[PDB]
Amino acid sequence: ADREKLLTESGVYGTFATFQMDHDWWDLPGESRVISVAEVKGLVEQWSGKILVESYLLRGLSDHADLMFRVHARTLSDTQQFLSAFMGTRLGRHLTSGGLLHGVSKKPTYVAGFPESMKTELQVNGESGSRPYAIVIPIKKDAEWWALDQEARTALMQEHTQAALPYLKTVKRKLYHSTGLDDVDFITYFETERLEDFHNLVRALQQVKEFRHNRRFGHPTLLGTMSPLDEILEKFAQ
Amino acid sequence: ADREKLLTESGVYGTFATFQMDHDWWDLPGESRVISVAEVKGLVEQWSGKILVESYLLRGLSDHADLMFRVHARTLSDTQQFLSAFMGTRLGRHLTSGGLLHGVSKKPTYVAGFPESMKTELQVNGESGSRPYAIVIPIKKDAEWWALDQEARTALMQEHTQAALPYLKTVKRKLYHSTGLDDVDFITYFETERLEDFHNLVRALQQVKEFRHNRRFGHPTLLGTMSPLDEILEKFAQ
Amino acid sequence: ADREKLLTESGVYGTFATFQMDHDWWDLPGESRVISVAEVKGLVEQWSGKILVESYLLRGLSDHADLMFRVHARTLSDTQQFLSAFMGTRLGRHLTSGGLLHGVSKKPTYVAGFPESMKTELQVNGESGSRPYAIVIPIKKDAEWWALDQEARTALMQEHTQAALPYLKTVKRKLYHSTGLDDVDFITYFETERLEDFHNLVRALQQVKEFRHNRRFGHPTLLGTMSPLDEILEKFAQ
Amino acid sequence: ADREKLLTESGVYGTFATFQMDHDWWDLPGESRVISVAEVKGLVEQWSGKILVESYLLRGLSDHADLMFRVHARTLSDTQQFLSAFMGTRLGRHLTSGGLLHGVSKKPTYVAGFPESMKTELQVNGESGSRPYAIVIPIKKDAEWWALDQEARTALMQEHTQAALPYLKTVKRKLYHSTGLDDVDFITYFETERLEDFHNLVRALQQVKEFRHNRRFGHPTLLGTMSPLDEILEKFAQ
Amino acid sequence: ADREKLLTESGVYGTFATFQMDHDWWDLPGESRVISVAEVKGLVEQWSGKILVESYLLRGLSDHADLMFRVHARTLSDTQQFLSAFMGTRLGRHLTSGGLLHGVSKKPTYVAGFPESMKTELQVNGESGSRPYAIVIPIKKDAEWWALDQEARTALMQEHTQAALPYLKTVKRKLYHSTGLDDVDFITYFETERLEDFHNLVRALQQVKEFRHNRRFGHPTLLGTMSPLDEILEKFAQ
Ligand code: HEM
Ligand code: HEM
Ligand code: HEM
Ligand code: HEM
Ligand code: HEM
Repeated sequence: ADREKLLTESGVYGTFATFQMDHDWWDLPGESRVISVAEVKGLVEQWSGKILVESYLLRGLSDHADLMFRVHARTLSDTQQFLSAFMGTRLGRHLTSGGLLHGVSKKPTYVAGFPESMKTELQVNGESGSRPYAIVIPIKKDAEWWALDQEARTALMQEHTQAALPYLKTVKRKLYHSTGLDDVDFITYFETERLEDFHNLVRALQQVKEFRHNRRFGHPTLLGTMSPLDEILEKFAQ
Repeated sequence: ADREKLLTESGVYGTFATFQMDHDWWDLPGESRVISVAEVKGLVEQWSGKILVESYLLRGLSDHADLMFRVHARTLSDTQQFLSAFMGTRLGRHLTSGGLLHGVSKKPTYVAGFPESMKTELQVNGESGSRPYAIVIPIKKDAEWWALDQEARTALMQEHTQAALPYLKTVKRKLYHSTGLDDVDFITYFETERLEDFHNLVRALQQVKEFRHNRRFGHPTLLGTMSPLDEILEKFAQ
Repeated sequence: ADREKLLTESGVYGTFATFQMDHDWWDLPGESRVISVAEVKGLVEQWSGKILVESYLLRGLSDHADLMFRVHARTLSDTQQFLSAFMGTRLGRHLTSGGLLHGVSKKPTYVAGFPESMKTELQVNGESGSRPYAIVIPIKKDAEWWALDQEARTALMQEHTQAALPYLKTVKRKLYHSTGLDDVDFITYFETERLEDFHNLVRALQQVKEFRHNRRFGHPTLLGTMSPLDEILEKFAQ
Repeated sequence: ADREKLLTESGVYGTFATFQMDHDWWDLPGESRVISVAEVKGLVEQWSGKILVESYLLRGLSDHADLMFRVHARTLSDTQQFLSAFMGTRLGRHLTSGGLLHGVSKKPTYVAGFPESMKTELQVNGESGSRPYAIVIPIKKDAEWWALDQEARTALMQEHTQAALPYLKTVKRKLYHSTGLDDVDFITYFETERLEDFHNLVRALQQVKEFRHNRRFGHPTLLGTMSPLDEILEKFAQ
Repeated sequence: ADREKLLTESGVYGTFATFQMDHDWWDLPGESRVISVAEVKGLVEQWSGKILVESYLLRGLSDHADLMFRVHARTLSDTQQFLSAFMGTRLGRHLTSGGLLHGVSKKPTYVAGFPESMKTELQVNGESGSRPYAIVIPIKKDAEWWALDQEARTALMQEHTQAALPYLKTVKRKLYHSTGLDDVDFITYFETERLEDFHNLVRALQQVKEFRHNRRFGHPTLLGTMSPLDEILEKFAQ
């Protein structure tokens, strides 16, 4: 349930941290790597009262990335301490850290201005499914977007939502407000069992006016498989 | 056969994975390099039930790139597992990635709106020919393209096709729909025995209105020769 | 006293130097790394008086960065000599640079044209807070900005200031004039205990007309926590 | 002798392959490096029946580049095999590729439409000179260029030529048609004993209408000295 | 005299070569590094007849840059051979390049069109100053600039000059014409004892109409201290 809180409540920080494993890790004996894995598992357990850590295998799906953590915390200083500790582990010392993005959860700004049927439909957000694919797309809006007033942006966001309606059940969505914490305005996060549905969702959105106000979209677009930390780290241990 | 199903059927994922051999590979004794080559060959055979792996010599034709795999799979999870295993082999650990792109095969979007005679012409796609050149060109369309309605895009794609007609036999083509899986919209893939024919094809298409709408075209443009994997890997065993 | 002077007076150079520890550092014997950390602490101590060095933990908050120095000096030569001496330490030898930016403090250009009530409220600048978050955002203005006359720019800066007013207490600010010393026009620096306040501040400023004139905004946006240097370097001697 | 043919006939591929030497090359004993230089010279001699290889010293004139080959071949397959063999030599194993561009020679497209006097003038193409400077400028045209009718492009290319006329004797020129083989449309190649004349030529062309149609010009602009291969390789055997 | 002629005469090539020292240079024993640094001074003296070499400490002022040479020669082949010879010293063997730019000195294009008073003012160029700061800014003009007639460009350059007149004494300047020798049109070089003056000069020039014709300005903007070589060399021997 407290996990559920971190994943759904407003005012929670989400951090996305990507890493590559060094060649000399694999040039290491599996026995020492099995110990290294236990160390990391230990550290995550240690931090489990303060933060939520979820793990994703990017190796073979995202260029120049092997591992991603999605970390939820009420204070970014907690996230900093965990990540710093993680990077100083025996395993962490052989990771080449890559990307790092942060954003905060907020109560919706526009939904209140939508038609009742659309507000009702928006109650649906993903479905049951084990070990889904996950996608992360950072976005920066253009200056023209911010110059628009709230009514105009509400209209454009209604169009966005309208195009997305066929994907409410098949794609789980989460939005993080990132401006000022790194070089992007939003971090978008998705889970799906059906990548072709996600692909179709993005194509649908490409047609809407709001999608013309993206100064930057992706770079990187991170694609991975969601799974237990143990299961991923085990692959790294063999 | 099932090879052909994977190469022709809709709903199949194609993955393009580029690699460059690190120089420290060459410090390994030749005998050790011989054994490492053998290991990759067996991994590929182990995966021969689930996925199709084809290999291309980029060395000496594409900057900063030695090897490309084109992998077809019904589930990207399988491609992930194969590439992660490959990257973990001793040969694999001495490769750096030069790119990783994915897309899905789809039934055509525009062809049904084409004249009936054009639909018939598109039944031809390449001809028999051993060890052709292969070219891969990633493409990202501009926002203006997606803003156009279906009728407009159909007419633009009819013009594209019209310009391409002389090349239907001499250049084999395949299109992958990539949006949402990486930072491009399409991966285009070609085979040809005559590069000057491919050059002339691209020149013909540069004139059509659909061309201005290519926000990104190439970067990289990958040029290689299609080859059995053993002959590529032999070079690194010398 | 003299520290407070360096931090508030005009004609003072502020330099922002970012560093990341290389891996092969962690291959050096433990007590070897304990001793190398001692060198840096004495080096920073020596240069006191001449220059002011403040340290920030970027590890786990900024991508590819562990440490940032903010250095204040009346003579940029002095900063050069310190940084070069720092980079030459055994610890320094294992660091890669993730950025180097300079700017000078100046008496305000526009404030004299603001309403008296605004001049008065700008007397507030942050509040007492230990170990705050720190954010650094480099900014390059477009050519159209410099083409505007002083009256036009004054109005735009009044609008900027108006949007920022709610945040005067909770966000400390400092501006550095950078044009000609590197590839940006300004370095902006902020401290806060409340990151969502800083986020909301930047969102407020995105709407003002002055914003569209930022040709470059961030790249990198640096986020860290203010810390004594010994606590940062400690992490590398584990 | 067929050398003259490869350098002048249509349908021939020119390839520009740039390399930078690893720093660890210098840790090798001089004796080892002497042997490795013989291996490269002999490889070029072995290939001299099939392809033409010319060598250029870029060290000290082009950033991040020591050596360039210009290779002419009837098929790129032969060039691929040569360059792959070259990269497999003892010396080649220590080189990092800094560029690889290909294009074909073609009979002129526009010259037939020029005045008779211009046609006659164009028969002059450089003059005798030992060890000239060489410059390679890759060029990509904008979409607007390809949208222009042939008559319009002819007029633009006549203006280009008109501006270049003063330089026919002091600057040798060669054009390669590259579209589809890499990320550029043209590779331009020049030889001159007088770099100020080449500078002044490019300045003359910057004013012509055809200039604005360059989406990309240079990046890199390669500057080198043409030299016997043995003289370039001697530097590395020191 | 000979020095002064190279620094003042037309038709002289100026080369700007930037270098960054490898990390593993410090893994080397102190005495090994002591000998290494000794042979560089003798090389410069060897070349004292043909070329002028001046040295600048970039370490701690310019990102990813330790040393710059400004080299003047009447033949760029000479500079090549010096820099090639330099990069093949035990010290040079450990240098990675961070930039290489060339340009030629020319008699002014526009000054003859200025008012006689402005012509007289331009006779002033800086003042004798020991160990000044040095700044290097590469510039590329847009196509629109080259499309303007001579009369129009003269007016724009008079405006440039007018804005710069207050800085004639405190900022020394030199202009190199670079087009065709690398990817920029101009190299600008400045010496000053007073960085805030230089900063203020660039600010004045940002306002003039000629400024919005700079397609590229900086990237990199190099900042350094002009220094005897021994003073830079010494730091690498610690
Ligand atoms: C079924 C899937 C989706 C649904 C139902 C959906 C719906 C919404 C809704 C209702 C909002 C407004 C939230 C608010 O009021 O504060 C929103 C914001 C946003 N969405 Fe989506 N979306 C989906 C998929 C996507 C995708 C695939 C992207 C891009 C990859 C995306 C990008 C964004 C961005 C950048 C914002 C923030 C815009 C702003 O607040 O200024 N969405 N979305
Ligand atoms: C014989 C050569 C070619 C033929 C016959 C051809 C034909 C076609 C056809 C019929 C379509 C529409 C598919 C649909 O309805 O979904 C298409 C799409 C496409 N073609 Fe080609 N093409 C050829 C060569 C090329 C080349 C050389 C390129 C670029 C290097 C290219 C780029 C594309 C792209 C990016 C699309 C997707 C456009 C979109 O759906 O928005 N094609 N092509
Ligand atoms: C409490 C928050 C802030 C206040 C009170 C504030 C106020 C001001 C004032 C009064 C000036 C004009 C200084 C002068 O007259 O020379 C100024 C300049 C500037 N501010 Fe802010 N600002 C705040 C936050 C921010 C933020 C968050 C950013 C961007 C990340 C920013 C960017 C700038 C820049 C680039 C300038 C220089 C503009 C120019 O001189 O052309 N400010 N600010
Ligand atoms: C003595 C010097 C030069 C002469 C006589 C010259 C002449 C020509 C001629 C006659 C053509 C047309 C060939 C054809 O009909 O197919 C051409 C093409 C071209 N030239 Fe030059 N040129 C010179 C220098 C340059 C320079 C310095 C550059 C750029 C660095 C350049 C860039 C190009 C390009 C990109 C084309 C191909 C344009 C196209 O076919 O669309 N040329 N030149
Ligand atoms: C006291 C300082 C300066 C003075 C007196 C000055 C004056 C001049 C003059 C008279 C010319 C014309 C040369 C000719 O006729 O060929 C010129 C050209 C040029 N100046 Fe400056 N300048 C100063 C500072 C700067 C600065 C700070 C920059 C840029 C960072 C700069 C950039 C240039 C450029 C790029 C040109 C060549 C423009 C062209 O010929 O198209 N100058 N400058």
